[PDB]
Amino acid sequence: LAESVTEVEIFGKATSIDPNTYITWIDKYQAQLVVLSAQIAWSENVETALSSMGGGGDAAPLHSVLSNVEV
Repeated sequence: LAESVTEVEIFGKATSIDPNTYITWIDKYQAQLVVLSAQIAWSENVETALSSMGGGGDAAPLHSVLSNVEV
């Protein structure tokens, strides 16, 4: 879980993910672990975006998180 989270942080905090490296990461770790790493990365990204959004809607990274999820 530690290693998969380490890789999935690099995956999440990026745009236009290369399918080859993503598929290699998926194959490397177990299904349970892949899903758990995705959940951890998304939760931490949303928490960071909300913390940076303390003032309000100004400089919203939530749109960036949604864009990464769509990608």
